[PDB]
Amino acid sequence: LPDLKDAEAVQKFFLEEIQLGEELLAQGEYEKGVDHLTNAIAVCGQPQQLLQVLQQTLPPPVFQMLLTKLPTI
Amino acid sequence: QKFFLEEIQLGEELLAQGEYEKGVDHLTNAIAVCGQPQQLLQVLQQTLPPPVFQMLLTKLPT
Amino acid sequence: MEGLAGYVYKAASEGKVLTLAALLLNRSESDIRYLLGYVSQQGGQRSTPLIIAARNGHAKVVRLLLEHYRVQTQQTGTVRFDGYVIDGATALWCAAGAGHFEVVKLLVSHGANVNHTTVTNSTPLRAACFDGRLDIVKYLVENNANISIANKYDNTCLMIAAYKGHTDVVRYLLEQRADPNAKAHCGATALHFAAEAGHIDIVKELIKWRAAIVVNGHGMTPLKVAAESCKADVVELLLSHADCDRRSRIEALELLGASFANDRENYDIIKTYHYLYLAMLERFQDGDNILEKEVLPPIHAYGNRTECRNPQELESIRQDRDALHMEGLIVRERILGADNIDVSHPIIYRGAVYADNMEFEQCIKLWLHALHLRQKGNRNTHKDLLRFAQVFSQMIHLNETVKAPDIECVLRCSVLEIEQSMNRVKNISDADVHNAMDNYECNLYTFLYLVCISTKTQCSEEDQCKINKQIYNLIHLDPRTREGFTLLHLAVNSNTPVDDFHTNDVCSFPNALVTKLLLDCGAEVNAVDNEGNSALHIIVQYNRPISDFLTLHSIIISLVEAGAHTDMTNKQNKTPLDKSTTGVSEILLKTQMKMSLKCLAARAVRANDINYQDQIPRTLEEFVGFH
Amino acid sequence: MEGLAGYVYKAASEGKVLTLAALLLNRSESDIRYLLGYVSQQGGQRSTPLIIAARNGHAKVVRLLLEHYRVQTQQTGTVRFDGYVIDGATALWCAAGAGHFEVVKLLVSHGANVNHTTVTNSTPLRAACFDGRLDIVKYLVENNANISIANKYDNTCLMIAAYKGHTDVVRYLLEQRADPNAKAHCGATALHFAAEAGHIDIVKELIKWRAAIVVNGHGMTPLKVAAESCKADVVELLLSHADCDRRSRIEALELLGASFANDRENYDIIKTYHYLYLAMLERFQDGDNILEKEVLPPIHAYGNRTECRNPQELESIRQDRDALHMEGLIVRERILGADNIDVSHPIIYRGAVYADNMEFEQCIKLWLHALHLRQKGNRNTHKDLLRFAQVFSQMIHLNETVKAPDIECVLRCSVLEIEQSMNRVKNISDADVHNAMDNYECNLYTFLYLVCISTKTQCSEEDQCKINKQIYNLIHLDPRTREGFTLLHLAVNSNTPVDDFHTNDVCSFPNALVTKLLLDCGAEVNAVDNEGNSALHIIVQYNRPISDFLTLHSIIISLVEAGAHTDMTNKQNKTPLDKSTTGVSEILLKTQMKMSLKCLAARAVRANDINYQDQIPRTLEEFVGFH
Repeated sequence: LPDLKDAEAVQKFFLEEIQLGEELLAQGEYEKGVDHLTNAIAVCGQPQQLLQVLQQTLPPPVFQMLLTKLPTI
Repeated sequence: QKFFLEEIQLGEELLAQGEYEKGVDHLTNAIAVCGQPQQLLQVLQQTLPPPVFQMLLTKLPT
Repeated sequence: MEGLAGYVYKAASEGKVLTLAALLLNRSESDIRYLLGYVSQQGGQRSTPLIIAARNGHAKVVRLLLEHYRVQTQQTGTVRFDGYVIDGATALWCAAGAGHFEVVKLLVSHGANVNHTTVTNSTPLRAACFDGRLDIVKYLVENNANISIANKYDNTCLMIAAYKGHTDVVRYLLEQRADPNAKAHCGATALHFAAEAGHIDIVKELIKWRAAIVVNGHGMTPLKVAAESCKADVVELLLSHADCDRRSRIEALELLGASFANDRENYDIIKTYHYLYLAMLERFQDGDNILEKEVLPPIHAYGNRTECRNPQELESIRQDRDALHMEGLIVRERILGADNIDVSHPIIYRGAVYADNMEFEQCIKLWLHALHLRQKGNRNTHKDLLRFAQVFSQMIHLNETVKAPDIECVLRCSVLEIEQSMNRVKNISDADVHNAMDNYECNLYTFLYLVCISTKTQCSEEDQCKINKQIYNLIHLDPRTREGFTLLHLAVNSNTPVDDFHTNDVCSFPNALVTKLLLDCGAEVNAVDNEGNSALHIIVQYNRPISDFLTLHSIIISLVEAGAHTDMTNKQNKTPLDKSTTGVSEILLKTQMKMSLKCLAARAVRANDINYQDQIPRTLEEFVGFH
Repeated sequence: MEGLAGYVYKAASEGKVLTLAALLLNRSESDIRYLLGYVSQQGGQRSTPLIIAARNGHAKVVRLLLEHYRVQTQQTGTVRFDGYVIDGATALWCAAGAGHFEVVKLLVSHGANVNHTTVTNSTPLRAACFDGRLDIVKYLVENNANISIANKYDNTCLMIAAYKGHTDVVRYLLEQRADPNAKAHCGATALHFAAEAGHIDIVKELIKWRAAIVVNGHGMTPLKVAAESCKADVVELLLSHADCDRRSRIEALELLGASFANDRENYDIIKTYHYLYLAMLERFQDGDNILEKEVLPPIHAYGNRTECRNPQELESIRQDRDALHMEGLIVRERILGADNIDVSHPIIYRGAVYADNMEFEQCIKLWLHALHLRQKGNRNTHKDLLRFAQVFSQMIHLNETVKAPDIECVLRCSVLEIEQSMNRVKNISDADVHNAMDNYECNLYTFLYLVCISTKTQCSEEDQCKINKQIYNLIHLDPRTREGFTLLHLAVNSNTPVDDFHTNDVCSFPNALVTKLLLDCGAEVNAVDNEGNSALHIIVQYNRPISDFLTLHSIIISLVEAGAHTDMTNKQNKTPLDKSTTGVSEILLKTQMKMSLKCLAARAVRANDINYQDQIPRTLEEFVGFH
């Protein structure tokens, strides 16, 4: 957890976490992938467009379990 | 002919589609075509429940 | 109007009953009941519409038809069931076959016979036990029925309940005073068939109602049948009966270890060594008065090893998995006997396993022994003979020589199997007359493939005479196909089927080598089929003459040199010179067609409408009969 | 931002759509256009992110590029399926080449161009036909795909599909009312390409749909090409369609037998004899009015065997293998003609067999005839010339003489083909200029190998004089290498490559006799290369001096006795003595140096810069530039 780094982890650690999440959901162990997705969403700080974009790059059951695993209100 | 047959077939089909009242009214035109009311009414009672048939029974003489 | 009955069933299969009401609205009651007596030949069944609608289970059709016009439910039809067709069937029997409590409970209330026998004499309780619905069986016993209903093989409803796992059906049947020891035609018993499937709850349910083990048609115990297949859990449960001696528990558990060694469902080598070790441990724990297994020669097909004499022997070969497969088969063959049905099947499976590993030498040895054991039992060996043709074709396609003594052995089997099939054809009236004909055709195709394999492979002087001797024996028997083709006709016709496996790659028809080998072996070249086409007739018509002209030229050269008459017309008076697909066949036949004044004289006899009848000797009558 | 663009391209190419979206957080649209224009020579080839998104096969990536974002599908690309690096390759063309049904479906559905044109003006439909997907072609054609557009060679999509075995694609594309009479400027009539790999079903499909047999520009019927390609079944089908024309089928069978006679793929010599027997029998079938093969001269390469006029001759040569090969070659010459490419290739192969059985006397004549045909047709003969160098090297190695007329004729043809290669080099601007230059290099190497062969024989007087005449003609041509070397430079070099075959036995450059004949034949001895070195400067850069002491003596004394200024002083300010790199070479040069006054004066005034522009004679200016 970078815990609000200024600029480095906002771009680097976010990319690392999002790509680990991508290969985790690709291999079938998508719960850790969703955890990495949430971490990268928090780290980047502008998840607005991704809120739609990452919404349309996954099967609907992944969307359902993600919205259950997204208590970011 | 088949138009009398179609209202019978689609009338009970619409019951399976959920339109029970519309299925009754769709099949009602077939009953008016038939000229044997005494034989036909008793047959309709066994196909579908008589409480549903009683609603269909009112549509023929009215 | 049987077409109306079929459309009634089609509207019954979708459950539309007001459509059937409208059709019956304007029709005589007696006339429409005759119309709904039976459907036409639709879907392999001319059955009653009410029977087949109840078989489809659409109960609303059954209610509306029966309540309006109370037709007899015993109006049977030619009902299909379990792939096959069983006529003489009633409506509630087919309903109990699919399983529909509301159909039968109203049809019995309407009125029927609870014990209407089919052509197999299958009562509705038999179909209810076959499906396993306890509520249906509850309703049949509510109106009472018979439990000793004989099938085509005198089968008990417990046996069918032993095929599946309907323990509630089993316990309710025996609760109604049903004897589980009701022997079938083949010595079958409910203990045997429960051991066949493997429901340990069923077997303990049988002994709870005091079931006793008994031999079968093969003479084996239900414990052996459990060991005949691979269902371990049933064995210890029956060993828990403690009625049988320790000598029986040795061979039974050894066969359990033997069966697990070579089977498709289970290949557990790890438990295989355990069961053999446990059998060995109990064998050698006696000390004084120690018993041991008998001696059996090491059949060369079964490797060259004996079973066991010391505990250290199988303790040492526990890692040798291929040896344990051999050790599994040897003890299985020794104890089960050479006459068992399932003594042969794992050997074919083990041979099949070696086929995938390209160990063809061991595959041939095991399959041949499995072929010989099946042959002694007088079984239908058309399938494994095709396997030999399949595995031989793979050897030729992969450029590996075939040991021609093995070709001689499989041909000697193939020759002898034809003799058995010929006797079966002339003995079977209508039981499997079509199946025997299909067996006869496929075996004749199988013999040709093996002949083609022999031509492709290398053969020495002793090998070639042995192979030709077998062909000599078969061609003297004169096999005759369903359409009447001889062996020579079959090897020439390009329409002769070739198996979809690797036999397509090697043996293709027509084949010059097969045609040449058949003729000089001593085949008759003047053979005429049932249609009238000669051996020359089939070759002259040929789809791809330029494509494989070497085969076409060699066959034509070989056929005419054998002595076929080039004017030997068929039943349609068409010459071998005629019926030519391409002018190539005309040229090849003509360039070898030696002209005789006798055959031109014969041609003038039929062309001039000369009264050959009752004016010429019979020997020349047949000569005219050729033309 | 090359790093960010590389990251985006890697994400698109590897299908990393999630990291692509990660790279798509609130980026500037100008940088998005920069990503769009990131052609950036990845893989040494033209490609945009959308092009590689169609290439790899990730539908989600394509969806993120243009379903939600902005990117154009029309970019300069690269396909390289068969070396076809074609500019202007769009996303649709590559996607149809890769057979991605989902990607192509999305690309068409959103509204991209479906009839895109490239440098080779090939639609995505033709690439789909090259891959052979029924669904892609279906979806393209129903979405307004024009089938009339063909390659730069006017290669119709039907022709490309029929070249492969895509029978479904072919049958659908003709079901889209495409005509098979689309004659390319190459000469193909959409069925020759079907009769290349024996696609029998495609040929049948074209025959069914009005094939309309058309002779190509080479003068060969489709049936003739089918016979030449050694595929019998397509010969059958083409023979069984439209016009039989008995002469045509007779010459077709002759051609088929001839092609089977001398082809490496099919060498069924008995099938050759049988097809030729069919042709002869058809020639002598009708009796009267039989058409006769025309008389051809007995070409000495095939021997004096004047064809096969009568079937008695064919029966006589039935078992004569070499006579059958010669008859096959003669039939190839008569039927296939002596102008097209397809007559050349079999001939060498037959000589190749004579090259392996050490029967060189027929091999040399047969191969020389093949070379003469190739040179008459102005084809590419460098491979055959290298073959002749190899076979002469093997002949000399195995203590066998080489006839002077053969080496003289191959030298003549080598000189003529070197003239043609120089013309191609100086005429072909950019399409195949590098290939022509490499051909020039290989031809120069081969000519020097042949000169070495000519020196290393027991040559005659007048034919060796003819050899010298031809070599003098080639020297008067003044050939130059890519490295600017002359033939003298290569002859004295050790870095001149030697062919990996038996040429290493005799091609041991630098050779004394090769250089001897080269300079005594008359040549520019001071031909300084573009790198600045001379022949003496080449020989002083020689790292194996002692092993060839006599030859090195010979070449130095020859160069000194004929020109070859021993004080060349190349443009790198290095006198040839200072580049000796060996005591032997510098000692020999010093003993072979001569007292030259206005050459040591030239050395004095070279480093000490004295003006020479028109102060000395301009011929002396050329001497100074030589220094």
